[PDB]
Amino acid sequence: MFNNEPLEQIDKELHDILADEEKRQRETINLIASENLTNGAVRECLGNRVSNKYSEGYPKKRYYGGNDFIDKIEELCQKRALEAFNVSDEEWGVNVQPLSGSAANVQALYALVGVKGKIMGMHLCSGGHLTHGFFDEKKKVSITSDMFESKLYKCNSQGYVDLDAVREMALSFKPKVIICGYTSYPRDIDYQQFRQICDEVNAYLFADISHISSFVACNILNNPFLHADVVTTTTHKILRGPRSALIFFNKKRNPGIEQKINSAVFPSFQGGPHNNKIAAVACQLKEVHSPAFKEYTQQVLLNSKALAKALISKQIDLVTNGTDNHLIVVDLRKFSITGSKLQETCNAINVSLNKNTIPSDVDCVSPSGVRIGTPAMTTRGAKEKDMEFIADVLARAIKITVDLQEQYGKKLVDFKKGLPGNAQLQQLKQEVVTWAGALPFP
Amino acid sequence: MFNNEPLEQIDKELHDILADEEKRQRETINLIASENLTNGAVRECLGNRVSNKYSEGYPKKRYYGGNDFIDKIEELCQKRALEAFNVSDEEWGVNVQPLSGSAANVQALYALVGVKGKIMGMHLCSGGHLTHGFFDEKKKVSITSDMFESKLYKCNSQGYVDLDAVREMALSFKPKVIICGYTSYPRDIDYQQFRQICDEVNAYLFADISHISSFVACNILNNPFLHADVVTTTTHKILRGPRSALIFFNKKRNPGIEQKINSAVFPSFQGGPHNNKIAAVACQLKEVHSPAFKEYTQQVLLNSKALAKALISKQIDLVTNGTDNHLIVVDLRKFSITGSKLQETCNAINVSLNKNTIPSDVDCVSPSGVRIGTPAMTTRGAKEKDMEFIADVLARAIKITVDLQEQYGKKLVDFKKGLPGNAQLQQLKQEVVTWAGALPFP
Ligand SMILES: Cc1ncc(COP(=O)(O)O)c(CN[C@@H](CO)C(=O)O)c1O
Ligand SMILES: Cc1ncc(COP(=O)(O)O)c(CN[C@@H](CO)C(=O)O)c1O
Ligand SMILES: [Cl-]
Repeated sequence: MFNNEPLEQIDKELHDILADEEKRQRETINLIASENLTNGAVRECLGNRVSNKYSEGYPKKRYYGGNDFIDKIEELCQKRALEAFNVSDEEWGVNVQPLSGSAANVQALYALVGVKGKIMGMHLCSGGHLTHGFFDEKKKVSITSDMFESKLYKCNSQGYVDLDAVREMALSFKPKVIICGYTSYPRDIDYQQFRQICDEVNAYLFADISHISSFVACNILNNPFLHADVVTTTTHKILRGPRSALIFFNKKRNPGIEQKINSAVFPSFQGGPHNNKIAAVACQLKEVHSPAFKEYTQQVLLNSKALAKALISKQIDLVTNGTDNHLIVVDLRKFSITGSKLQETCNAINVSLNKNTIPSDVDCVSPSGVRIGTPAMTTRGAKEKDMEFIADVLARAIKITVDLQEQYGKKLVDFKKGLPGNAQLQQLKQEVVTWAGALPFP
Repeated sequence: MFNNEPLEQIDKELHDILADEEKRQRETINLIASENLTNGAVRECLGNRVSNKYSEGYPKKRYYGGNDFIDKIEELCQKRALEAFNVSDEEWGVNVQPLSGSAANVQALYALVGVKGKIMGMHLCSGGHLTHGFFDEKKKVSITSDMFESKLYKCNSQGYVDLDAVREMALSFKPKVIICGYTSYPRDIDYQQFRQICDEVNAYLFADISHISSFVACNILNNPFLHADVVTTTTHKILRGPRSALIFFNKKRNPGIEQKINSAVFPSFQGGPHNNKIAAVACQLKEVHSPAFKEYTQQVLLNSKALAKALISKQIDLVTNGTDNHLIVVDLRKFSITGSKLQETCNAINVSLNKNTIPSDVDCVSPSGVRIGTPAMTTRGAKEKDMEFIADVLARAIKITVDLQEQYGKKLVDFKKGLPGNAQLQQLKQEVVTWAGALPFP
């Protein structure tokens, strides 16, 4: 007593928009550092009937029965996860049930410190995430600033983690957890140095490696598992999995942490796990362990280095003057334009990027930079030689943005009016669409 | 630069378990009240590339661009949701971004009352949900008892909502929100009477209709939208959508509640939405509005009443002695066996049900009932005539549980040891599999 007909027939309206979205994705240079493209195998898992199943609890400890095949899945996932992050099932556990990055951070932080607990994270404007305790003046923007009491460290005017001010704030504030690993940070992290600070104050060490997860797994960047009490990561970014998150906890360093994490997740915050997510994560983590994926992650870095260099060769300033990873932040002051405008300009030419604040930006109102990343384009088969074109396209957009601001003024509402019809952008869009459209596409 | 080969080829290990799980679902009488089976179109949407997209924010108000086809999807979903629940976009708004029911309740409750705020909900043992403020003595089990201050009302010894005790409690406690709509409640709800109580104390009316959502959409049961400030529902249960949740808010009664709900969701709790969930909800909501779905929901009710009647004709007791909805709770005292045991016995015969407490149960240790529901079986084509067989299978299972408790004792560990190899269970399992395996299966 149901409808069997394909999505096409059952709902042609939705299939219209979905087919369109697919086409935009195919015909875009996607530089959103936090984006990637899933293969059909990860998407078969997301569309699998395994999500019919209520499975509150953990393997071998379910509230409901009929959960044998689900137990095997969740365990296959936890194993594949510990293997991928080169870490022993005797020193480290994983929780695979967090529905997304933000959920996973809220949960882990609660487990460690509880309500009213004291947390420290990098400010959003300096490259930290919302769930690292972000707040405005009096307005507690993130639950992590309201549920916990939080203080935000900044980067120095060069764009690097101000480790000294982290100390000067740590002793001042006496936190129970300090978070590192970031939303927009183009360099590697000194986990060791964060460990030093954390000991001095009896604090937990939280590493959110969501953006750099692959580097950590493939031993290309610093290992946080050597110093961290908890590591969290999303699975949809450089990891190239589904939209989901993982919580890692060092038991061999921390008393009953397995308990605190696993019950923060359920039943403190979540109910039924989404088993299709768990299935999809499992499938990707297998790929993650293959050396073919290490080949991919390397290519992500080589592309990022080549893009940084080529942008610099066109006299474009980069925050920290380069990259250690997948992510670049362009400082635009030199051209007297906002990241706000440049985003709008790149939208018109099917180039996906987003505005990003720079150290000298006081407010978050009109950021002077943009964040770009290479994982999605690397997935589509772009190599170093291809980074010059992307760099050139970006430089053309920067210049156009300069011209269009000279005609229509500084206020963004006005600027946007200059975008449609512009002969140049229409020509630049087609170059993009033609090169982007014909790239490998999972 | 990716692996394109089907899940079958790329990962044979996972495909095995998934095919197994699928076979288990086909060969099971699934009586889990909160479970259903999604059609192929809902699963195509869950497996769609729309989840490659970061879409933090709301339609026309995103942080990143390239979000035009996402915006159309989220709006097509919000529309279809208001339509389905027979409510106008001028009095009521929706948020379609909560990842699951628990997140949705935590989010809605914070939006209304904030940290340290006061909430009333039905106790779990009485039929309430974890996110309705659940706690043990000193042990804040659910975040909803920790980040809020919560007090729990019970049901009377007949199994009904003790509206009088709710008053006795509302005046003593003075909460900012009272929750109704339940995990395990076999009767309709007096929303009007909850409204009256909330007025007397200046509290919000929160209705979680996750279990009965379809009934409310098809004007088959009482309408909470008439009296409630906030209505939450999951989409994976009787609604028969994906694993996701909806938050409804009465703006034409409540100030800037549109803002308060929408920002509790993002950026307080969540980050990027899971657009594939949004897409899948959109698709199911279309189906929900069809009169064919009203037919299905009616059948759910008829089947449920037929099952209750048949159980009673075989001298089996039911809490409240019947049902108004999809859900029955069997009282087992009469037989001196637990729900815990019957669950285990029903597992052995591919009959999915879960244990459930009755009004006279002191603790959660060893509940004296089971909860069953009809949505899943109705989806698989079962009609009123078919309920007799299901009732008969349950009666035979109750009897076997009685015989096995007599042979192996009362402690559950010992009892389970009696299950494997039992000639009767193997015979009864086969009867189940034969009839279950050949039922329509989306
Ligand atoms: C470092 C970090 N950690 C967590 C998250 C949350 O992921 P969700 O699945 O969206 O909850 C993010 C998200 N980052 C976005 C911006 O918010 C991005 O585009 O980088 C993150 O960066
Ligand atoms: C009434 C009600 N509200 C919320 C939830 C939470 O849904 P999740 O999607 O699991 O977060 C439930 C869940 N119900 C389970 C038992 O907890 C069920 O089998 O009934 C719910 O009932
Ligand atoms: Cl999903």
